[PDB]
Amino acid sequence: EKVDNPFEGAKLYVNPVWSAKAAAEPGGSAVANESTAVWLDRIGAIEGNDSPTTGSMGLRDHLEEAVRQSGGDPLTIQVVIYNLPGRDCAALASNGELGPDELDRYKSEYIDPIADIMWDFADYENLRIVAIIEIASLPNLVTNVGGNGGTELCAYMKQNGGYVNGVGYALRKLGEIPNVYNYIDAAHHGWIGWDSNFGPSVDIFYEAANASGSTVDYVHGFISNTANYSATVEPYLDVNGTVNGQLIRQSKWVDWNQYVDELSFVQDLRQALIAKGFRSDIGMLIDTSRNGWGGPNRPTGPSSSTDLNTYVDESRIDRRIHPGNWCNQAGAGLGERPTVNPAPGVDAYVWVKPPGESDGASEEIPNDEGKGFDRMCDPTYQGNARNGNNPSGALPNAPISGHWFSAQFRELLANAYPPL
Ligand SMILES: OC[C@H]1O[C@@H](O[C@H]2[C@H](O)[C@@H](O)[C@H](O[C@H]3[C@H](O)[C@@H](O)[C@H](O[C@H]4[C@H](O)[C@@H](O)[C@H](O[C@H]5[C@H](O)[C@@H](O)[C@H](O[C@H]6[C@H](O)[C@@H](O)[C@H](O)O[C@@H]6CO)O[C@@H]5CO)O[C@@H]4CO)O[C@@H]3CO)O[C@@H]2CO)[C@H](O)[C@@H](O)[C@@H]1O
Ligand SMILES: [Ca+2]
Repeated sequence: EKVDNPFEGAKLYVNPVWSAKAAAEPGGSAVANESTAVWLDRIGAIEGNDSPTTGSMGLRDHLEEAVRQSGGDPLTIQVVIYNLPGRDCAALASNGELGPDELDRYKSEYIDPIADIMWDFADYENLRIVAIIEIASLPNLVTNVGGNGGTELCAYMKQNGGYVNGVGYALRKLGEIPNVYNYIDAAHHGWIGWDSNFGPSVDIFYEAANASGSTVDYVHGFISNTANYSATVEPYLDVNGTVNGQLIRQSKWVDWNQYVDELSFVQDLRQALIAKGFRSDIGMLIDTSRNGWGGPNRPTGPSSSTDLNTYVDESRIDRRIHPGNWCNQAGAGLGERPTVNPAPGVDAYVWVKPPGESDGASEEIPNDEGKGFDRMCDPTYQGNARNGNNPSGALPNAPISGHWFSAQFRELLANAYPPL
């Protein structure tokens, strides 16, 4: 009874909190009326906590504003569920208020009140709530547990079932509400694109979808690239292709990844997920908030080099030093504006990470959000195995994750692709 694609035929929510921040920047009015997702990054964000990250609007305030904006016609608001126990286990920049052992509190003081509020809007037949479930959670249990280079926190979250059971609980509690559409976060191609990571991620998604009373029928689809920068399409780069009889996959940038962009990744992922037992009508989302890679530095065509790495590096639109460089990435631009069904199997391009909100602080900044100083957000950091022992690529003088970052907003605006 829920619509196939909740973005289809719908007006899109404009978050007034974000809109005001965008409009206050030089040239920011050009994007101030775009739809961005609303993040519930703390228990306090549910009622409203006047924080730097969520401002003066609680969940009810947003849903009332969504109803108002709808005019009685179909409208879609995106709400990010982002407060797992031991959240962001492979990093420090967005660790949170709930520790690894606090699944019970996640259920009773976070998910339950969110569900209670959303239930109150069930009588608005034209309001559609897209619930984006727990960014950078499940994929960590594949890539940052055991072996070398992972974390003890991620190992513990796998061991104690906190991520798997928390996600399942969110899926059931929110998915049983008639106008709620759940999308599971599915990392990005530069995270789980590799053979070693892809299949096990599909397995962990299926596990979570069946945990805490959930089934795959609570899962409307999946979202990739949330708060990341991976290209939607690399127009001048073929992952299967060859340069001078040599595989593109052998390049330092691709480094044996099965994919070089988000679109091919999600399309294949969709097929794998259906094969595993997810609904055949699932649709994918790609967060295009910061992946346009436009401006003067954007390649205008394929390189003419017959050297592999020169061809790859001159031809790629994603200009990062390494695909593992995730924080406040220098030179990034706004991507495609939110768009319904842009490609086969894709429900929408969306702006989930709100442009201008930081990925993390570039230094130690005292806070009560549970957030630490991650050196991947330090411009001077020389990296680690994982990122290929490379400079971080992070913008300097960055505030705490989710806080307003004027410099980043202005560069994103400048480097928008397609052009504004
Ligand atoms: O403003 C709204 C709210 O924002 C919140 O903050 C956000 C924040 O913006 C966001 O940045 C963040 O999420 C990031 C995580 O913190 C971070 O840990 C994660 O890092 C990933 C990385 O993206 C990925 O590329 C990397 O992939 C690795 C992979 O793990 C590894 O297996 C693979 O290994 C291969 C080798 O590279 C290769 O040599 C060999 O041959 O094969 C190997 C495979 O077998 O390598 C790749 C590449 O290095 O993994 C790391 C994880 O370790 O990235 C996330 C973004 O994608 O946190 C929040 C949500 O995103 C605020 O907190 C809130 O207040 C605001 O409201
Ligand atoms: Ca669908």
